[PDB]
Amino acid sequence: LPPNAPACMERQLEAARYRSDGALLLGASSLSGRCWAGSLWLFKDPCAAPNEGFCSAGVQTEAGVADLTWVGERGILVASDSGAVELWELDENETLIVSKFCKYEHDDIVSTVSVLSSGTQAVSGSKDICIKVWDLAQQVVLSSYRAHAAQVTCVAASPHKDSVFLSCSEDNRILLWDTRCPKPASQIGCSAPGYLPTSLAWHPQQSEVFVFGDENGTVSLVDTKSTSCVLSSAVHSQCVTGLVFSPHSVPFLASLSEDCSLAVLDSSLSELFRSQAHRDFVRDATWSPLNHSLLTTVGWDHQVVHHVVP
Amino acid sequence: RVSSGRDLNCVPEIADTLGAVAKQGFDFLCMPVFHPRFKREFIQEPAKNRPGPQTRSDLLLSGRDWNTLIVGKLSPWIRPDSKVEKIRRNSEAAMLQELNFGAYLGLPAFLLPLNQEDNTNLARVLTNHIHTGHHSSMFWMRVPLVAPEDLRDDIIENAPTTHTEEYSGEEKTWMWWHNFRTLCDYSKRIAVALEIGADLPSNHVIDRWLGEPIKAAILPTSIFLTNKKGFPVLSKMHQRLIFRLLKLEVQFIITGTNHHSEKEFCSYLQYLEYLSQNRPPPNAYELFAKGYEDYLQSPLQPLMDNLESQTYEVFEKDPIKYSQYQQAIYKCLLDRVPEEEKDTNVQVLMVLGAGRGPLVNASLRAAKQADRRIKLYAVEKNPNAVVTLENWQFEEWGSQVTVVSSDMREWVAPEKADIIVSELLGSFADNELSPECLDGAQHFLKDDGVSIPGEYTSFLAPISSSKLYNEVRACREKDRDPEAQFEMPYVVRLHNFHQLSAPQPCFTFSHPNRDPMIDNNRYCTLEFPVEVNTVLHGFAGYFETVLYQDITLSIRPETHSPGMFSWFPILFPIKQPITVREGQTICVRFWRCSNSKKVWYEWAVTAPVCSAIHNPTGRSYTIGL
Ligand SMILES: CSC[C@H]1O[C@@H](n2cnc3c(N)ncnc32)[C@H](O)[C@@H]1O
Ligand SMILES: [Cl-]
Repeated sequence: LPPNAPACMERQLEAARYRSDGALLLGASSLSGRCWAGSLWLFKDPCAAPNEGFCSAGVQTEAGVADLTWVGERGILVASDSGAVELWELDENETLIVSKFCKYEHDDIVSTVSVLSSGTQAVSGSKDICIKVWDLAQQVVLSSYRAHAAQVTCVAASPHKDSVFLSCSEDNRILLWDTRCPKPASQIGCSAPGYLPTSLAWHPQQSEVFVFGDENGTVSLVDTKSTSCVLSSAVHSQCVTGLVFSPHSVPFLASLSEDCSLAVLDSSLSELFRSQAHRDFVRDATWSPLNHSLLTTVGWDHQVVHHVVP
Repeated sequence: RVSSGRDLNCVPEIADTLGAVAKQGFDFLCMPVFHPRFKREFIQEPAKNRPGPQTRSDLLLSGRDWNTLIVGKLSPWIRPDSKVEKIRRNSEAAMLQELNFGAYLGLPAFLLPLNQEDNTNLARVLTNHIHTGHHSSMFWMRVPLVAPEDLRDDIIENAPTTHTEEYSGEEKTWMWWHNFRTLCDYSKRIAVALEIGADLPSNHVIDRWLGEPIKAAILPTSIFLTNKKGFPVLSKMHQRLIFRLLKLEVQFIITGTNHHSEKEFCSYLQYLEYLSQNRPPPNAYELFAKGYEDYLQSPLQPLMDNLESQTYEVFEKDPIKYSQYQQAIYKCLLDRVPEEEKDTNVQVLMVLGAGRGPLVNASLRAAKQADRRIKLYAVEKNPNAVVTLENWQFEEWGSQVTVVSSDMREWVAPEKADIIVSELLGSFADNELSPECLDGAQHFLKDDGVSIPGEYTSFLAPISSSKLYNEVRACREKDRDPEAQFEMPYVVRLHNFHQLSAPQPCFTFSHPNRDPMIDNNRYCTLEFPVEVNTVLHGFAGYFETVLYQDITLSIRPETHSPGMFSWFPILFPIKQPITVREGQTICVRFWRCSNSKKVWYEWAVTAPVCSAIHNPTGRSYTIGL
């Protein structure tokens, strides 16, 4: 265990993120037993995880970690059940992780986060139903949006725009946002209102394209221009918790679910791979920057699996 | 002062947390029994065979701790009413497990939400849990004053908020509760935890919840104005509400992070204690009526039964009523005996129903004030009280007072009387049979004779109280008609309730009754205009009496004799609650019926729908002659 790095990793690993260099960021929470809290970790070697003995850095958060995000190379932003968003700073030699800022602005659990195209700002999703606009630099909340009528599930920022982000909520609304418009939020859905929206991924290339996964395990393909759902497929036996796009030229879409299964989808929503390796809840996914055909999956089974994608 | 708790959706260490909240002054904690993000699968491998432990252990707190300080919270992921089979099955199983664990720990209450309209399967499942074992662990339903959907910000271009009036629509939150409750056949264990929002709704919406079973007010930190000095404070209007809720004695809860960051959580709590101690003191009435709030008692029948010592004791501890009685006689004397006739004319004054002699004493104070001469009879059938009277007459009253130990209908008087005086009146004026008693004694009144009281009138008002409806339903007894509870009046300090219309007179009687064919039998039709959506559970009763001229007594809340606590209101329940809508008239019909043997009331609601005729033929309830 490196300095400020505890022995045990909490069993429930909620986050799996790969830096440019191929470092692995793991955040995990304790959802069971007496101590109900969260951790932060670093794996300068990819396949060293989940063993803390080979980890380069780590720390413990006051509370659990529902969602975590990279802020470039140094910073890490947290969705804490505490009802706080918090930032921790990585070390110069990257040996330790120390809390930059911790602000209790949400009134309930903080469920989802994404950082803006700038990386100078971010947006948060809480079960208080509110979505907030953050100055990472000034460490404050310029805007509070109460668009939704239920708890907020996912908030995905536009890759290419600092004013545009998607939001999905249990109120069976998916929102496209432009901070610029006086009514920022704009409701987008298929023909008929359907099963709940659970997972959001913006397309890397085409900033007019996004995908949503329902609670029914049907992943859907959304064109904002026509604002009409062209294509959807039945991938998962259960709720689609996560949707991640590969770095590849024409990308690959990674679909993760509470059915404890993973699949990777082609551009026409057609499944190339099916992996039953995880024995519990598959939480997060990142693609190997270095070996682009490699995929890194976590779950509550404390299992870290590395994937060779065909 | 004010019982209060702190709601939280995050507890790393139950040990650490609990001390903190208590340090700050919180009587109780509301927290998850399983982690709110910790979602479980009950049917599908592999995650069905997830290895335990499924939560933290009971050992971490004293049984006493669990019993007194923890309120459980259903995990938010559990949605029994999901459109998707798999989620509905899993939430069914998860809700049972969580609820089952609450009871394992002996938690005093458990919080479940009404945050959408269709909560049918949820009610079904809870109802099952309730009909499994015999426990007293309450269930608090989390319902907002205002639906989250009608409190969104109008920042959605394609789906704007409708700024049209929604009278019916802003009451949607109550319909949520009403249905859930009704599916659950009004279990006494299911009460309301009423989430108060940023923006209070229209007063009419708040008017809904008056008589509902509310154990909790939930206040998010989001609703707290900040004073100049940075203190957490509440709208003038929120204060009126909090003041109202204190009167209903509820347990104030606090949810949300400490926005007033340059202060302890005590800041919030302090305001409530601050408002509480700043409320007016309890008046004399309010002191007397302390524990008797929505307490159902059988109406007294001092005709067919003999009142206990301590019964008479307390009922004489009403100074105002006897002041009023004294004064009525004071005025009658001066009006009957000219000052020239003062020593030539002594008046024959007969107390009919004397008990232990406060009215006789007041009859005496009346003469000393009005300086005229009065011959006293004390007629009383309870021979136990007659003991107190003949002990007084021997010691103090002397031969001025002839104690007559008999029924006023029996006693053959040596002489006719100038004035007859009586306190033979129930909470519905005539329910002790004051009319029949004084009708039988009227033959021994001089033709110019006065009665105090000269007249009385009952009044009736439609009410909504699911709490009293539940309390009445509870009064079932074995070896009696399973619905006798509903066909009988109860005296009660009506408290958790809503009067749907102002009172109207029901029955009136005048004494003496010079009527050629005296009949105390009555049929009356009443129409009560209602202007909110509401549910009728029964009809409150009060009365007014004329002692003499301008001297009078009333338990009618508009004309209420002030300080006079001698009579609590009466309640005529109905078997089946009747939905009423804004605009509609409640039509009630009341019959007073008699035998040689007994007198009784019957009643029917004839609009906006019909009720069954209640107490038909005095089957469930009568008053002995
Ligand atoms: C003060 S409560 C009424 C009192 O009047 C007495 N009372 C009621 N009815 C009669 C009656 N018919 N004759 C004599 N006393 C009565 C009761 O025993 C009681 O003490
Ligand atoms: Cl009383």
